[PDB]
Parts: sequence; structure tokens; C-alpha cells
Amino acid sequence: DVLRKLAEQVDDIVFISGTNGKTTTSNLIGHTLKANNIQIIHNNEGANMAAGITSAFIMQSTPKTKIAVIEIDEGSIPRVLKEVTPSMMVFTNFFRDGEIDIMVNNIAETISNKGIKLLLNADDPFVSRLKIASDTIVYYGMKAHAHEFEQSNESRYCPNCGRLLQYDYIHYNQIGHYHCQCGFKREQAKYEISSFDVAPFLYLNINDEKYDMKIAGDFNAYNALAAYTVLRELGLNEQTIKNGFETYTSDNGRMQYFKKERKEAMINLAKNPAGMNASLSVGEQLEGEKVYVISLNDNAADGRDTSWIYDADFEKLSKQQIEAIIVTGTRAEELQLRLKLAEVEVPIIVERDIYKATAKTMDYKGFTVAIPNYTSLAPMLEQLNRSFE
Amino acid sequence: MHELTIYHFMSDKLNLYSDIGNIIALRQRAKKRNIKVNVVEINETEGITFDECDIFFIGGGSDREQALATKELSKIKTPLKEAIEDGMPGLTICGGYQFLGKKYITPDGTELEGLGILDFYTESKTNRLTGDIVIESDTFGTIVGFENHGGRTYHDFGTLGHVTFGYGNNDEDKKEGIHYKNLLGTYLHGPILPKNYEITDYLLEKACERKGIPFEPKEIDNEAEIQAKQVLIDRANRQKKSRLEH
Ligand SMILES: [Mg+2]
Ligand SMILES: [Zn+2]
Repeated sequence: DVLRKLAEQVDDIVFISGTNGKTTTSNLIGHTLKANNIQIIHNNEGANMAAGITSAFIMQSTPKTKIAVIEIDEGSIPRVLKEVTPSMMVFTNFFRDGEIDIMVNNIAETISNKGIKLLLNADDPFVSRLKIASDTIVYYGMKAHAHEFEQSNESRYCPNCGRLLQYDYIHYNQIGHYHCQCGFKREQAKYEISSFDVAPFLYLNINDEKYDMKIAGDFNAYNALAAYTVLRELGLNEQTIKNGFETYTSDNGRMQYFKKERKEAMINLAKNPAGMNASLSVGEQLEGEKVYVISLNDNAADGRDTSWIYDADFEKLSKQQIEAIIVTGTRAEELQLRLKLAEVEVPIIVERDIYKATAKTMDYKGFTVAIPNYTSLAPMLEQLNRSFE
Repeated sequence: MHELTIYHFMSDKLNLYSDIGNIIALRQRAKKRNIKVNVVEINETEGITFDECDIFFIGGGSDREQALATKELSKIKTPLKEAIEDGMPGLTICGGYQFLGKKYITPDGTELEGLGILDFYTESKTNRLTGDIVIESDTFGTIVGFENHGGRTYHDFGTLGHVTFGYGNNDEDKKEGIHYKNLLGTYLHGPILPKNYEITDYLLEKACERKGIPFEPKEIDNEAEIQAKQVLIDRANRQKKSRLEH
């Protein structure tokens, strides 16, 4: 009975759900609101069921917090909505991993005729099916040919009439511009990505404004737009959103960005040839000169056989503007030798202590590219956090 | 320009990390001696001759890949044997080494046929010989790498040297690999050649002598290689003192 009284004290309650992208969407909203000194309630990826959401409202309610930003497991929506009515709900997507159909129906029944503003992904037909659950619908989505996604292939049923759903254009899998002869279709979008690229971070064109972000991943474009839509619907203007979006970053050491005045860094885990080739190609999409710190441990979880580094394309480093490469970890010397054999002719510094190696990159004005394998990640990420405070 | 041709056999395998690094190491030590290396990949062997070969290389694959590679290599078993008997330098890794012998026995007792170039056999168990390996050789100086193999190879030929830490060919001999005329065979990973420049230089120098071209300068900078070797030598030494103090 207590959650109800806590929630009534909050003017705006935003729920984020769907099967994917909940956390990034939620974090982008919460980061952008806090960066404008707005006090909020905000839960996390380990606390998106009923019990964890209730705990978030108890722990974080103060007289100043007038917005809650709540990610919620899609299965938890009925149990929670017996206690809290959000003012708006954004849905990212529903992926089966006819099981989607049933779950979407249960969600529709739960939120119907409650006055909730729904922000639906027009490009996902199972998210869009939720239009029957409210009279206040806001559509977001992506224009055809905004990006060529990696691509993957079946026929799906119209949630309204049981025909096979016709598609005019497919972003990927079920996500696309669909149109059924019964009227069910990809609706016109109020907020739309017309174009985006990842090079190496997300760069988005949303309603003819450019959003230069600090996270990566093609899939994250839709999460950014879902977050953008919430924030516009809360009344924030494009510049205020641009300020928050330009500084949000991941926190798991995957394409994670750092900045302190004119010094920049990014860290990306690489533990095999494909991952290393990808991490080495990030540097070349980065303007100006670079400094590298590359770490190769050979602890049990890394494997003891470091031979794979000879299948990585370290030679490509000769095509980049690089001040120095610091090699570190317990097999730092294997990396020095690999770079010698790669004919990469730049100062190479052996510093086996990962904390000392990582700190050292702060002495260079170039863009730090930090590339650890698995057991190198935690010490290298810890030092980067320390160095960039 | 002075040139050496490397015959890279059966490079069509799912993985070839060992293969590529060994080729890189040879190319780069030769380049320092003003020698260009030409790599010929041979996956169809019919009518292949060794007249244009200076050094050959046979890596290792899965047991399936190895059995396929052996069936294709047997179409030129006799020229390969004659080449080897004539002193052709060659490097063979794991399955490429084992299947120069007469047979390879799997843990489940299945006998696989090798080329029979040399009269030996290999018997694998489920418990593997695995860890750092340090070998002391008169020809190759200190050899260092990583071993991880179920196979025990039993031959009566020369080897790459005495194993001061690790196992080598089998549980008992404390000797690693095979060295027969100019043919080398090993279980070592790393791959073996990047750190172990004396082995790389051995194969290139025998090839230059056989062709009648210089191998010069003989002494170049080995510092990076030495520093990489020293990490494993030191770790091996730490590991020994721990057992003696046990
Ligand atoms: Mg893409
Ligand atoms: Zn329909």
C-alpha cells in the first residue's frame, strides 16, 4: 500500500519497457535529466521487477524529486500497475528470442483506458499493437534507408487480422515499414531518425538535428531515439537533450569514453583476433594523433596461449597517426615483439603494471585508445576512472 | 633481389594462428638480411615438385584436418622424403610433426596412418602435457614456449634439445621435438618462431647455403625476442623453486 502513496507524490512517472534496450534508454533519460539538475527517482537493471521498483521509490523519494524514471521488466507490468499509474510509458521493442503475441495482449489489457501517454516504436509491429490501449499515442521510428543494418528472416502475422504482414522495407528482422490490407501499418512518426552512422560513436540525425554521441552500437540508435522521445514529451528542448546526449557514456569498458578538458580516452575490451581487429580500427576513425595502451594478461580466464595475437592485424597500425604504444599485462613483452614483427615503427613502452601503464597515457595529448583483454579490463578501467576524476 | 621460396602446405584449415606467426617471423628475419621471402600455399599436391622449394612448412590442424592433409600429402610422399634426405629445411608443428611418422593412436585406440617419412609413432592420452616449456639446445640456444598436447611421440632421432622445464615429446624423456637433418618438428605454441630467432635463422641460413646466396649480417638485434623469452624463463624458475620448497 505504500508504493501508491509514494508514487502519488510524483507528478511525472516514466516507465521504460520492452525486451531490449531498457537500460540504455533509461540511463539516457536519467542522465539527461540529472545533467539539468532535475531531481529524479531512478532504478537500475538489477531492480526492474516489482520488489526492486518498490525499493527504489522508498530509498530515493524526497520532497524535491518530481520525476521517476523506471525501467520495468515486461512481465512485471501487471503486478506493478495495480499500484502505480505512469504518466507515460515508452516501449522499445518485443523480440521472441506465438509467445510475443500473448504477452503483448496481456500488457495491452493492463494499461488500457488509464490515460497513460504511450510512446511506441512505429517500426516494431508488436510494440505498435499497443495503440489499442490508449487514446494518447506518440510514435517514434526510423526512416527507410536511414542505415544499412547487419541483416538476418521469416514471415510474421498481423496482430490485428491474422494475415501475413506485408513489409515495404525492413530495417532488420521484424523491424521495418509494414502495412496490412486491414489498415494496421507502420504509422507516421513524430520523432524520426532520418540517418545515422557509427564512426566510431553514434552520430544521429533526429528531426533535422545532429546528435554527436559517446556510445556505440547500431542497436543503440533506437534506444537513443526512445530516450529522446521521452525527453521531448517531458518538454525538454532539442539543445537541452543535445547537451545530455553528448556526454552520456557506457560504464562496462565496451566503447566507453572519457574526457577531462582536452584529454580524451576510450576503452574497448579485446580478447581474440576479431575483437582486436575491431578495436584497432576504432583508432583510425578518430581524428588526430592517438596513444595506445594495450594489455595482454595470460591468467586462467584469458587462456595461457597468446598465439592468437599473430592472427590479429597489428600491421594496420602503421596507417594511423600514433604518438606511442604502451604495452602492459603479464605478457606485455609478447606484444612488444608482435609489434616489432608487425613493423609498427613508433615508440613502444613496456610497463607490465596495468595501473602504471594506463596512468601513463595521461601524459600524451593524443586520443588514448585503451585495449585490454579480459582480466586486464578491471584494473585498466579502474585506473581510467581514477585518472579522469 | 635475393629470394627464398617457402612451401606452405595445407594452409586450408579452420585456424592457422601458429602458421601465420611462423611465416611472419621468417619473412622478417630474412628481410633484415636483405632477403625477400616468397610464400607458395600448396593445397593441391598432384604433380608438385620440390625444385622451387627452399624451406617447407606443415602446421597442425584438427584430427580430421590432419587426416585429410595426410592423405593429400601422401600423393608426394616420395619426393618429400627425398627432399628431406637431401637436406631440405622444413618446419612442422604438432599434427604436421606427428604425422611424419608411421602412426598416430588416439586416446580411444583408433590408429591413424601418417606419411611414414620417419619410423616413429605417437600415442595420445586424455591427460595432456600442458604448461610453459624451456629447452636448452646446442644448435638453437634457449627455446621457450607453451605446450598443450595429448600426444606422446616416441622416436629415436635427434631432438630440439633437453627440456629443463616442462615435458616435450612425452612424459619421460625430457626432450622436445625432432631435428633430423634440416627437418624440424615441435609441439611448441607461441607460435614457436617469433621468440626463438635461432630456429628461424637456422632454417633461413641452411636455405641460403643450399642455394648459394649470402646470409648477412649474421648478427642482428634480438632484444625484443630476448625480453619475451625472459618472461617465461623467469616464471619457469619461480615455478621450480616452489616445488623444491614443497
Ligand atoms: Mg551499421
Ligand atoms: Zn492486418
